[PDB]
Amino acid sequence: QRVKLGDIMGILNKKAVHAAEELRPVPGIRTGDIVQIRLEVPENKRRLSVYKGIVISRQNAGIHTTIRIRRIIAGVGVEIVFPLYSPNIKEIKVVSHRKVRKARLYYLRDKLPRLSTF
Amino acid sequence: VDAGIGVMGTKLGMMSFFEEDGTVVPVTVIGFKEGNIVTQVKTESTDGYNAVQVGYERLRDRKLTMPERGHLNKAGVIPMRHLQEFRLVSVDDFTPSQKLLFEELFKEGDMVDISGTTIGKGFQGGIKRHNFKRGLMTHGSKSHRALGSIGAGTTPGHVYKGKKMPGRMGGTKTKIRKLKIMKIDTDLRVVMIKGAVPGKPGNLLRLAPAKI
Amino acid sequence: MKHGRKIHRLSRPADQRRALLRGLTTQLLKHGRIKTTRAKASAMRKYVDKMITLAKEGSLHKRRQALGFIYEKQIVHALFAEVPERYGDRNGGYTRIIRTLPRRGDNAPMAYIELV
Amino acid sequence: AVPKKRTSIYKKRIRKNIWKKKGYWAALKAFSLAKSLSTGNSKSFF
Amino acid sequence: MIQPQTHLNVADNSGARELMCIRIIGASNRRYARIGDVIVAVIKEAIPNTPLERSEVIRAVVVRTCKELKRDNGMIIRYDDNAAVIIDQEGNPKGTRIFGAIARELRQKFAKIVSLAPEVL
RNA sequence: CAUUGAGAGGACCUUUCCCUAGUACGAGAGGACCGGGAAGGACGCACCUCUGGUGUACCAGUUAUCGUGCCCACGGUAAACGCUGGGUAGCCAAGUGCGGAGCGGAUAACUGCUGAAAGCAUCUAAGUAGUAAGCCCACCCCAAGAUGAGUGCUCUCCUA
RNA sequence: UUCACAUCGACGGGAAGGUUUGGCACCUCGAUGUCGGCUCUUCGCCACCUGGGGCUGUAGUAUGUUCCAAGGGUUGGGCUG
RNA sequence: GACAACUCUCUCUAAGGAACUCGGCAAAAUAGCCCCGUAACUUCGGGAGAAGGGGUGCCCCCUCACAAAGGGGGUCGAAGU
RNA sequence: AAGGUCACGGCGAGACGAGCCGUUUAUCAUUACGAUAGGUGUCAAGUGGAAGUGCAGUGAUGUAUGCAGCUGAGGCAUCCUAACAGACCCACAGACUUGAAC
Repeated sequence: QRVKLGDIMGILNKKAVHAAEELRPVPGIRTGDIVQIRLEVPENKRRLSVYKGIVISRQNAGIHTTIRIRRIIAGVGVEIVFPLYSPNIKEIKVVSHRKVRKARLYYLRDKLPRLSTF
Repeated sequence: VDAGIGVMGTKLGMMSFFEEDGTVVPVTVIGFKEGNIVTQVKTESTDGYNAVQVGYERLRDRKLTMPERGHLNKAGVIPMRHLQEFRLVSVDDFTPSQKLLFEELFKEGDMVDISGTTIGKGFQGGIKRHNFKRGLMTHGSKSHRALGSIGAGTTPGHVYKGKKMPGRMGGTKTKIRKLKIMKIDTDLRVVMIKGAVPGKPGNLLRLAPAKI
Repeated sequence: MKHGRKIHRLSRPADQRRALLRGLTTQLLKHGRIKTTRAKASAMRKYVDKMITLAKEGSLHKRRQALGFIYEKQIVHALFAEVPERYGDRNGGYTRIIRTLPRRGDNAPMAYIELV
Repeated sequence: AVPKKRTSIYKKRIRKNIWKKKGYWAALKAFSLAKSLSTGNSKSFF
Repeated sequence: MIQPQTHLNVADNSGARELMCIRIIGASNRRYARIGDVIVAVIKEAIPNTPLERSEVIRAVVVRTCKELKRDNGMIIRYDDNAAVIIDQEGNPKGTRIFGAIARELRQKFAKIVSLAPEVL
């Protein structure tokens, strides 16, 4: 039984992340992993979209702890952002790990795309 | 003339509410340091208009002068810093004796207006106050970013008043309008409100229902 | 506008300001009490609190960062043999900003730094 | 930029006396500092 | 963000290779063409075995862009090139096989682009 | 301290698409007025939760060289970053929210209702009704130096 | 198709405006710096659009012309100073 | 001291790339050494370093004109004059 | 005198003046105030694996200690340092005249 201070960013953000973790569990996505994203989109009836790709960054600001992902579709260069705490995703699967010496793979956009096909 | 009494609260950062439908909305978080106690009502009898005078930010008595604290102890309430009224039509039932009004009156009313001191930017130029254009950056030009022509020729002989000059941009209060309410917290004393209030986290903020 | 830019920049450019910080905190650690201006005084206050608490935990990494920051060689090794014996239990606040008369020729607000 | 005419004794004594009154305002501050510099425990002026 | 002097690659096999897009239709901003906005393209070069030659004004659809794409679901989609589909004003293109993936919001106005697409993300 | 508001500013802008409805109309071909909804464009007021630009607080890679006695590891310089790779807080938009409301008042053009000067008539000479993005008010801010200097609450004038 | 006045209106006539080219040489040459562009105004209505209406050789869509109305808007470019 | 507008000397800039403009003016980009290769035309001297493309840092070994240099291999960085 | 101003510690305020927030036995306890700035201790956060040692390698280098090491402009806690010492302005019923009741 304690009254609360003006530190409500951390407790709204903390209980938001704890509620979204209570809904679905999420293992942590470090930068450089090769992961899958299973997305729920209505009216398509397939209800499990395929998003393979390589995480480029993690702009973690509490409930927007996000994923900058990249996969070469047969045309070119698709770069999708994912909020990890959104109710629209279903599960994540850390398939591989590049073991890259960088926190921000923005060089890898405009490189040779044989090193970017998931 | 406002359509009802409002409250005032302080801004405490911004975040994103995740709606269970799947959308991501950017909300501002509102706290409440102390309850918005009605301190002084001014009716049609003893005043030319009708308004309900509330206040905010209970403090130490050293922080508050003798006319202020004498005015607040005339109502028999706590000594508090901020103090504003809302002008309201003559159907009011408000006693000035310590009406610690609770914040339930805004959730069903999914439209609210907010006023606040925007962040000041000091003496800024005409390129950002009034959204002008700059000159040519090159091609031998010399009037980069400058104010350009100011008036017409000989026949005015002066410049028109209210002409767009550089000056102090921010610092005055603004009201942004019809902002739809969202998830209140009956224990965290925190109201989500989808929008962008005027000012950084910490300032006073009028939170009063709409006037459409 | 300067909203929330909490670096305290002087009337000097960036690298010259860094050299002013390192030299003036070096000779501040040499003599203890020193005559500065007040901008230079607070600018010494942050960095010299960082250098007292840097060699508070007298490891090799702290001693090498601390030797990297301070100019003179024989003053870093006279520092970690002195700061746990003196400034233990103080837990911050290692200086004092005793002000004085302004300087003849500039009317510069002139301050005076202790170690307490 | 070049001044069209000159000022009177009027406006000049106004502006010079605003300058010297602006010099007047910064010595009761010096009287307060000279009075606090006297006998009393003040943690300044080593 | 598609300026009126950009080069967009083709996303179909209609007969062109890239295009200088000219002065978008619909959204009257015309200095920021986001997805789904038709553009008054002109052909910079083309495939010389098709009735689409040089210097030919045509209408096309911006289907990929290097600028971001704010979605309500929280995702942000962006490509690495700029792409258009040589289109007619009655819906469908005059090139059948669509190259490269597209998004899915433009299904609400251009359904034939989605139905002829290899991937809809 | 709290506001009334005389006066003054800003905002009152505009386009497709859908229902009504392929309905009135038209031999067909074509295709409504009126009343709603939705997506835009410019403009404006804000904000940094997301996406970024910068960020000389920062951290990381590396070249030449000089110091730290020397190896390691650091510091200086290569203008006011040596060149790059990213970035928190600020600032900003390309990003994010919001705005442009009124069976409120009076009118301009017009349509009228009774209706006489000429027992017919006529929107008018008496009275009066619908109605313009136009005028005013409402809308957001400043605002009693509005010398016409307002109104309300509260504090203090003691000793010889 | 009939039909001066839905719309043009020949032969002629009457005005307003001071935005073109002109006429005079009245201020200025002990100095009033022309043309175009950028920036930034503000104003007029002789209205291109938006709002309301009349008439139409206006079936509807779209008009033609005209009345009130200047609040707001009036694009990006290739050529050329 | 401070870290307003605005001028100047610099650095970077999402998306696009001359749409700016009198005019790519100015800035940005190329840049060193070796290897491959190099057209129209010609006064047969040239153009020519045309254009265009690849390697480049550092540790091993051997061939070694036994000084330059070569090939093969590994190693890091997003990026090696 | 009430209330201001200087000084003082600063600011999400600011060219300078302004404005705003502090200006300390800077709570004691049963439940919103008496943390202003710096430092410190932690938590978000940025770059991203530091030195030293061991191991593998002829060596460039990789690996374990070790989401470690620095950064900490942001949040909270903490009186450790500076908010000490002061000074000054404004005072002493608010002229004159009518009407009302007391």
